[PDB]
Amino acid sequence: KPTLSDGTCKEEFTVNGDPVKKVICTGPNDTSPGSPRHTVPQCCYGFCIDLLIKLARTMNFTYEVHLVADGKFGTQERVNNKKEWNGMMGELLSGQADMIVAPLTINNERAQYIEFSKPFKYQGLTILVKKEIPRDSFMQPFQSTLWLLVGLSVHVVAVMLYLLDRFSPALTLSSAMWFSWGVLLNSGIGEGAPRSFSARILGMVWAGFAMIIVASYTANLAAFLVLDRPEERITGINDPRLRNPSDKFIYATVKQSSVDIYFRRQVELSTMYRHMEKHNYESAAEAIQAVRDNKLHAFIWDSAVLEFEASQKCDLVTTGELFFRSGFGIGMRKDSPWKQNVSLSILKSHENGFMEDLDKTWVRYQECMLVAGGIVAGIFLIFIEIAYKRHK
Amino acid sequence: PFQSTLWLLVGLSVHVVAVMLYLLDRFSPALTLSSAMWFSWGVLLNSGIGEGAPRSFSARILGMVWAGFAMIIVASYTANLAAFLVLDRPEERITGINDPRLRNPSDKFIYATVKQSSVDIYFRRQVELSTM
Amino acid sequence: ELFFRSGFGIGMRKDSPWKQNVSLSILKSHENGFMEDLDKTWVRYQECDSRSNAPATLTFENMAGVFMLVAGGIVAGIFLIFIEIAYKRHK
Amino acid sequence: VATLEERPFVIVEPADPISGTCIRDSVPCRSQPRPEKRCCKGFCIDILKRLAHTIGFSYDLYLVTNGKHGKKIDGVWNGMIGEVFYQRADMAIGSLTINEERSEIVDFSVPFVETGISVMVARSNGTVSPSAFLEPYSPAVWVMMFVMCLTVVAVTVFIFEYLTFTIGKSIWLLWALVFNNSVPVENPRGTTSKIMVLVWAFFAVIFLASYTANLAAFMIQEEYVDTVSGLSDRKFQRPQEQYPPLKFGTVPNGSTEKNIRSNYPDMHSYMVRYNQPRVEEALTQLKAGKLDAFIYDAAVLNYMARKDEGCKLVTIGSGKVFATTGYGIALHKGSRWKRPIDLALLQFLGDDEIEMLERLWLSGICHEVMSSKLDIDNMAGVFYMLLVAMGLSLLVFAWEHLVYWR
Amino acid sequence: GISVMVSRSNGTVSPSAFLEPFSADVWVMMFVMLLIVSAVAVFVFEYFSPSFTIGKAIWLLWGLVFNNSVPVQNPKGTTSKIMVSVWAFFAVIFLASYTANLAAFMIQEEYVDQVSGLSDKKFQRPNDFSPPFRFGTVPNGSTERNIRNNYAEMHAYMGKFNQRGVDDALLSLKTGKLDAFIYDAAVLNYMAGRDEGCKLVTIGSGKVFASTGYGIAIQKDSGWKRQVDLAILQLFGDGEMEELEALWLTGICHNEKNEVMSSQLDIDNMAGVFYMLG
Ligand SMILES: *[C@@H]1O[C@H](CO)[C@@H](O[C@@H]2O[C@H](CO)[C@@H](O)[C@H](O)[C@H]2NC(C)=O)[C@H](O)[C@H]1NC(C)=O
Ligand SMILES: CN[C@]1(c2ccccc2Cl)CCCCC1=O
Ligand SMILES: *[C@@H]1O[C@H](CO)[C@@H](O)[C@H](O)[C@H]1NC(C)=O
Ligand SMILES: *[C@@H]1O[C@H](CO)[C@@H](O)[C@H](O)[C@H]1NC(C)=O
Ligand SMILES: *[C@@H]1O[C@H](CO)[C@@H](O)[C@H](O)[C@H]1NC(C)=O
Ligand SMILES: *[C@@H]1O[C@H](CO)[C@@H](O)[C@H](O)[C@H]1NC(C)=O
Ligand SMILES: N[C@@H](CCC(=O)O)C(=O)O
Ligand SMILES: N[C@@H](CCC(=O)O)C(=O)O
Repeated sequence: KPTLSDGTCKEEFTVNGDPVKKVICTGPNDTSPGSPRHTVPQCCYGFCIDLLIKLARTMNFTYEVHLVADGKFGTQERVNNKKEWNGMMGELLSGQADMIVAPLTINNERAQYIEFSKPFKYQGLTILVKKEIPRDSFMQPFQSTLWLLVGLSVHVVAVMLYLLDRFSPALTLSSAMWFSWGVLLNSGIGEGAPRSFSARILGMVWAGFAMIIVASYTANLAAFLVLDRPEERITGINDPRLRNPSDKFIYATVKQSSVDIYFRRQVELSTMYRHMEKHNYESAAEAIQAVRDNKLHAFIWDSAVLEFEASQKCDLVTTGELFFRSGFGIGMRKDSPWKQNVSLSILKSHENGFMEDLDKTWVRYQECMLVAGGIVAGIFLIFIEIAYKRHK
Repeated sequence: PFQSTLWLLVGLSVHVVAVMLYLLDRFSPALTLSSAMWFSWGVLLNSGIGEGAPRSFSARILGMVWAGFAMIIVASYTANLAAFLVLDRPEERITGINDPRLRNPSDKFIYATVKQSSVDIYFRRQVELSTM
Repeated sequence: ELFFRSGFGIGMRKDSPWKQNVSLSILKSHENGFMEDLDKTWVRYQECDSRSNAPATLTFENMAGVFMLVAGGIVAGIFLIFIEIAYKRHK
Repeated sequence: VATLEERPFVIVEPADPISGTCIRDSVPCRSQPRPEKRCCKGFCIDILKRLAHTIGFSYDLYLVTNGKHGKKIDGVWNGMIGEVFYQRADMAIGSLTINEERSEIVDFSVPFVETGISVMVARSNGTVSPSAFLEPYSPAVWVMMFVMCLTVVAVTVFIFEYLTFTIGKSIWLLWALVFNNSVPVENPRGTTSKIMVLVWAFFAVIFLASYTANLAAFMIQEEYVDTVSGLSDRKFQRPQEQYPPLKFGTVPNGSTEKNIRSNYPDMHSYMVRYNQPRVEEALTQLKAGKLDAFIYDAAVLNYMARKDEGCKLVTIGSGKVFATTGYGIALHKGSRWKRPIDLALLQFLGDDEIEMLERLWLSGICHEVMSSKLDIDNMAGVFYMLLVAMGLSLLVFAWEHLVYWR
Repeated sequence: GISVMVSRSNGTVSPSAFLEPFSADVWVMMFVMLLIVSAVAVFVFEYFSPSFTIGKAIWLLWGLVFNNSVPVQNPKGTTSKIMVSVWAFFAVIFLASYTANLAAFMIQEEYVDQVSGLSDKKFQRPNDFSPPFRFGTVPNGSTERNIRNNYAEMHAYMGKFNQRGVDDALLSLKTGKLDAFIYDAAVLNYMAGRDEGCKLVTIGSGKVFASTGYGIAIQKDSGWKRQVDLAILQLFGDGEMEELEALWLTGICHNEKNEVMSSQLDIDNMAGVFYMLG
């Protein structure tokens, strides 16, 4: 976050006291997107920064923190004719720094030039995709053709009553309409008990017609709902879609970092690696912002960063299965005398349970009609019929 | 469905919920015990035999909400019998050769084939599966 | 699931004079469907299958106890009449 | 090297009686006379086999006897650590857990499998959520329908005035239609008035039909429940609480006890009396009912919760792990072997071979709800609604003895 | 071999699905139990305290089993009121289970299917009874040669539906121009398992008719023929062949359990009930 007007760090608090610790932090501002600029003081704080202050207590430090120059993590590359390191690792081997406290994934290429101590946490690699929204549900279980056919059935069967009431060897026509309408709707309106066997023998099963039709109704919603389950979800690596892209499914990662190293050293993982070279994003938030805009179907990136995002936006859901278990770590040169004491003092944090407290503070605890109008849709019926009833 | 305790809890409930209607209307500015016995037993079982409705501005509110109580009991009863008629028989069926029971033998399972047949050739030639 | 797929064949001694003049009749019989007729008259016929997983055709085997409660209520009716009959004169 | 015996990682079996040697896909484990040359295999050993090949050296196995793992007794060690510490052997592979107390006197490689302290408990015989006022469409339809009935009843009364049929009597009819029927009512005789009731019914049937079907959904899927949140839960922290106290009994002599004895001293006062000599004999106690909790490693329990007892034995938190720490290979703190094998282990994670070994040995069967033949009395969702309904009835009842009296 | 793929035909057609819950045994005997208990009430209510007879004994008793909303005339006297009340308890259960089972039967439905095989009368008779039924195949190939030799009657009619290639035929399926495709099986199964929407299926759940196989053609009487075949047989042994198809020939649209994805019931499904009143 940028500084205040006079340069002092802004002040906040947690849910209960415990002031958030902050430290002055220098580095580039506009990320140099072709328009380089000088460094201006800023404020740096959070989970990793909360680790230095604990580390500075038992080791007698006077530390100053400056952000990276370019932005990338680090990767070997050949320049116009040797091999060198860009990103952070260029700065650690060039003597501009002595210790790296940031999310670094330890790997084979990096271990040959710097050591790593012992991990903060453990994680893997997952995929991030958008969600799918379900459907109101009023006229769900029937089709358009059904209503107009069952609806015409009541009147065509009601009239059969009257014909059987004027040839008896005590029902009027108006009451017959009510009795036919009532049984299906399950409502005690008036009295429509008929006489004579023939007129009654229809009334034996006519009520039973209400049973089956209504019975199937509840059957549908039980069937339709629990069995909706749209056929979806990407099941991690080795999915047929990933091995054979159809160019309608674009998936890319962050430039440099580690995933590029992973999908390059494996020879079989060459078809996808060719395709993603044209879509790599040079950030860790633009790609996330891109996925929410449906401009990028999939996204491969680190688990701890991705899982927190899913629990904060309530709009993106992870998937798949973890397939590269590698911890983070703290880096320093092959000759520093802090190798032994730094790595030992991380272990006495897991044993003492300290690293659980930082988890609670910084990661975990940030979890994120038509039928009704149908009752009101019939009000105009009385208004049109208000005068008609008066006339008759 | 349900459970023996619930029915007896319900069976005790109807009598105790019916009586307080009489105590409510009788000492208040036309009902009888049999009606109270009948009215409560009527709604839960959904029968028209119950005749005498309460006549006051305080008995209805207790009675009306009790008409709500009849919705949950029956509706739950239907909604639970569906559970016993969609849930399939639990069993861990043998899935191919990749199952860990095949790869890691146990004294519970016994494996049989036909002697000197093709399966014997197929098995006793691959070292990795040369385990069982 | 099937995990090693092959096929039964007709085996002969190597380099017999019928090596190539038999595997035409096996191979031609597939086109006529003659291999199909032998299949449906010696392999597949009436059976009891999985019938998917679980049907529902309720009957006495499970739905009979409720029919006893109304039967049980039949008897209690006779008892109730006599007590009802006598209690009228007690007033 | 030096190893021990563990069920899924490094397993010891007797030699072939006929040949007198070890079958293929095994390595000869001596069992320090030094008699009875045994055979050993497993997931851990296959790691040793590859590392010997890639780097190149000659090795012979050696099973420890003096104790199991480290426990500082008056400034001297035992077990695997008790042997690497005394130059008797260089490497010590197997089931070894990195900790602060051990990285002082020996070094460790980069861990290759995650572990930690985790809890294991027997599954219930069947459970389901109470879900008071089982959610039809969340607590929003409850608010809106209440106004709608009052809104339409005035509309009914509006046509009543055009025609005693008071509001209190007439509203009652408008409501008893929703909750099925069999509540005697008084329908009005207004011909054009009775029509709106017919449309009102169509709201009732659809609403009631929709509700009963949807409620089957929340009790057809289910997701079980959880019990005892974690280590810091009060059910553990104060064992001398009321009711039959729970039983923990972690196996002694290891990190799974040395951790607790430095952070929860009041825990260790009470857990002591319920010890178990070994691992397997603890599980039968758990299934029989002698104990009700277990504190051990994560890889061992999760594997042991997925082999045969995965039918009804699970781990709290759906696999939650506390104070995470990995396994690893010991060294001599100066053995200069650290640099090559450290690269080798990270090399294996580079490609995907560790997973291939992981899914060959540490595989599973089980992991999903039961029939729930209970409908237990613990519902209380509407019974509480019943009792709270009684109270509101009596509150307005006092108006009978007040308005008339005043 | 030779297979046939057709559209999903939307939801399955399951007529007479209403009667599936319960069985004919209880229905044929439940009804007579009402008549007996109706007579019992006449004996039960004969004494004490208005002419409730067998004429209305059924009508009141028949009303409840079919839910409610049947205007009736109640009996009288505390002697008989108990019987009709305990009869109601029999009405709730019969209703409660029947609904709680029909849906439980409908979820585990099975897909209807349309035609069986090339021997079906629909294929044999192109338009004799049903409206013009549409099918065709790509010529120049092998399946056309088999059709000509053994089914000469249907080879004349199906000449006016020739496609040009596998892709162009598939689009004509969705648009409804064509609704039956007869092509080589090893291509259809791969194609029908890797399509968006999973709306295409092979009849018979993997049905083939004239089983042949692929292969490597070699010049007549070549010296290599003895070694190539032995090499292929070895690939079966080590399982290389049995995992390559997991790399090129897999899909996502699982053809298991015959997933229906709702039925969206129509007029046709409830045909009998519209007949029962008829
Ligand atoms: C855990 O370590 C203790 C430390 O000695 C062991 O305790 C002894 O056990 C042996 C018998 O196994 C006996 O000497 C005594 O009963 C114990 N005390 C002493 C002072 O020796 C204990 O055996 C170890 N636990 C296991 C399971 O091996
Ligand atoms: C007709 N009875 C219904 C019902 C279902 C469940 C419980 C009681 C009842 Cl009354 C009401 C809603 C439509 C479906 C149905 O079966
Ligand atoms: C280092 O830290 C110790 C205690 O943490 C303190 O006494 C000492 O003054 C610090 N500085 C030096 C130079 O030792
Ligand atoms: C590392 O910590 C130990 C702890 O006693 C201390 O003696 C040693 O001097 C520390 N090393 C450095 C380089 O400060
Ligand atoms: C091979 O088959 C042909 C069939 O046309 C037959 O004429 C011939 O005699 C056969 N030869 C042998 C050696 O069987
Ligand atoms: C198929 O064969 C016919 C003649 O047999 C030929 O004219 C035609 O070009 C071939 N290809 C197609 C696609 O019809
Ligand atoms: N063997 C390790 C892990 C197993 C356990 O903690 O019991 C130890 O003794 O600490
Ligand atoms: N599989 C066939 C396709 C042509 C046909 O179906 O006849 C071939 O390769 O020739």
